[PDB]
Amino acid sequence: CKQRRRYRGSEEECRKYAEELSRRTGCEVEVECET
Repeated sequence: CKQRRRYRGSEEECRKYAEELSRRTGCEVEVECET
């Protein structure tokens, strides 16, 4: 389970979204950061 999402917001918010998702789910998630 290595999935990915495209998220819009601040760089930090994108990084926070990534870390939260990755620790929340026992898997690997990748995020893309748009603004």
